Amino acid sequence: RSYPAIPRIYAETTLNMLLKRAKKPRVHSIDEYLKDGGYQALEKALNMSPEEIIDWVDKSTLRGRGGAGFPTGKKWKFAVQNPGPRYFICNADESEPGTFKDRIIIERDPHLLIEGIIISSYAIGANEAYIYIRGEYPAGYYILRDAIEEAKKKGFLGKNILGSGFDLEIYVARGAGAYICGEETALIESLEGKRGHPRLKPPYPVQKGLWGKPTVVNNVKTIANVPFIISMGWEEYRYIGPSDYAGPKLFPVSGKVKKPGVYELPMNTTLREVIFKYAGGTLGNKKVKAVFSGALDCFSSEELDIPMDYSPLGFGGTGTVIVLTEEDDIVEAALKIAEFYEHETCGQCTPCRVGCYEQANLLEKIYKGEATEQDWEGFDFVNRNIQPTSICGLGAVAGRLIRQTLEKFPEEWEKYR
Amino acid sequence: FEFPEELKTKLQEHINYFPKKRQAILLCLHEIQNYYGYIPPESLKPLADMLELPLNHVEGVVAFYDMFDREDKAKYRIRVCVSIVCHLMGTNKLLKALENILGIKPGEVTPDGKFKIVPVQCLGACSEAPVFMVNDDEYKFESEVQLNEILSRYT
Ligand SMILES: Cc1cc2c(cc1C)N(C[C@H](O)[C@H](O)[C@H](O)COP(=O)(O)O)c1[nH]c(=O)[nH]c(=O)c1N2
Ligand code: SF4
Ligand code: FES
Ligand SMILES: [Cl-]
Ligand code: NA
Ligand code: NA
Ligand code: NA
Ligand code: NA
Ligand code: NA
Ligand code: NA
Ligand code: NA
Repeated sequence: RSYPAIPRIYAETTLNMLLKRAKKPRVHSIDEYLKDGGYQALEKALNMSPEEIIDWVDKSTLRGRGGAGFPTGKKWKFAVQNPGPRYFICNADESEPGTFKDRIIIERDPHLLIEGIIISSYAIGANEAYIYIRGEYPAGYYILRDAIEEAKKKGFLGKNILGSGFDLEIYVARGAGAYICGEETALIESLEGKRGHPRLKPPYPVQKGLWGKPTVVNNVKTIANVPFIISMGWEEYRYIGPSDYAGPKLFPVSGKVKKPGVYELPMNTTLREVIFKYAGGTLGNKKVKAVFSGALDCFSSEELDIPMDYSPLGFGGTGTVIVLTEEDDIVEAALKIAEFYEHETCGQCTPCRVGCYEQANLLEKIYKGEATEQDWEGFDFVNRNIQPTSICGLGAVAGRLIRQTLEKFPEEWEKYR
Repeated sequence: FEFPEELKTKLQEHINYFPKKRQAILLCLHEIQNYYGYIPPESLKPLADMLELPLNHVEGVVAFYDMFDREDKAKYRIRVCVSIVCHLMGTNKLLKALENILGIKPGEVTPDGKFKIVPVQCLGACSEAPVFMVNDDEYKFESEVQLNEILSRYT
């Protein structure tokens, strides 16, 4: 089974859950998965009612790992309050800069994800599920297709799964270059065969989603926790890590570290610990200047002793860690972030459409040293006015990281003025 | 304009795969670009007919999704990440090596129609920065000598 070439992303875990198999950079097929007790959580789940499973996932305190942190139990509970048919969607779009964690589960332990999808689908009474995977992950696509056929052959998919009376097919859909299709509504829109334009909310997918029907969208990693919850029980699971943010967390670490990769750690871990204790410290042992929290936030070196939780003074985001050291030009880096939002705005809202473009266009002039005073004053203004009238999260955050760089590194920006 | 049967078979299978046929629009477009080296403009009308969609819907879709290219035919698309992490770790060195070897910059196609360099946003391999793809295959760039070996695999 020859698949496209993939780089071997380093992975390390102190919990040995989501990365139990995926810490090794190869495809774990069904026989090997079955040898680790794979699909036994599914068998257990099918002897429970859907309601019991919803309850177990609720009492586990599992929160969505896609960014928003929404409690998975309550989300499932909302969808089942509305009449069927109902749809389950696995969000595998992972297009945010610095994020490369979902792919390793997909490419190395697909059966973990599939098992999660089946349990989750049965829990909300969904007879059709979808994996929406970005088009720049072709190997993941092909690996998932083959894994699905394997599971089908073993009787874990199809009609009347293991005499349970439950029917499920999992369809795999591919993106074609659009960060915005990771937003749940725009994903459904793409799944319906249209442009990836986010829908006004409310209504939310759990009420009106795919074909206007109750739809649950969950992140790959959220789903991958479900087998563990069924297997261990809610009471044991909730005691993993800190109580406010329970469960294993995956931290993608990149940039100027000695050991860039995916790290499975508890959320009570510190930013300093991620970089130095796990990621092996900085390259050349240069001083850390800044940490870009993907394309969302910018933390300085005076802020490394903060937990990696969704606490007030926590790192938050999706725990994405891009390290910049002392020689790295952060206005050059800020430009790169600007350029991302420019290429990814869907264009529906005027301040986002125009603001994402102008932020990048003007910052390039500042970087190249050809900006006028009016270009500078205008960059500032554009940066604080991407948000208004916006109907999705991208517009609300397109200027956040850059604004923090202006506030936290004023001396470096003065150099360009 | 009519597709070859070979291609039409694959397109039909994607269309039969989903419960509704219009959900196969992206899989169909991928298949067309794979087969021709680009999306021919004249392909969209007959695709729209198979999907039971209006043409202008398909035009809007092709326009929206950046993987698809209607301008330039290329056997091998070298997608080079230009986002923040790869920038830090040496996108500019990769592009220079590509220029030294192939004689082309981002957005250009070699005169033989063999390779096109395509600048892309983060490819979700940031730990192995700087990252590039050659069609479906994906790699970290280490050096010009190493890149030259990899490119020699595509004939
Ligand atoms: C612009 C943008 C982009 C993304 C998102 C949001 C926005 C505004 N979301 C979040 C997504 O809409 C949704 O919250 C989650 O997928 C729900 O799953 P969980 O409850 O976290 O499991 C998101 N989620 C995800 O699973 N993968 C992704 O790549 C993205 N990308
Ligand atoms: S805020 Fe931006 S990305 Fe979001 S829907 Fe509006 S225009 Fe599109
Ligand atoms: S920034 Fe290049 S792969 Fe992520
Ligand atoms: Cl959201
Ligand atoms: Na592999
Ligand atoms: Na195996
Ligand atoms: Na084993
Ligand atoms: Na991988
Ligand atoms: Na996408
Ligand atoms: Na795009
Ligand atoms: Na990729």
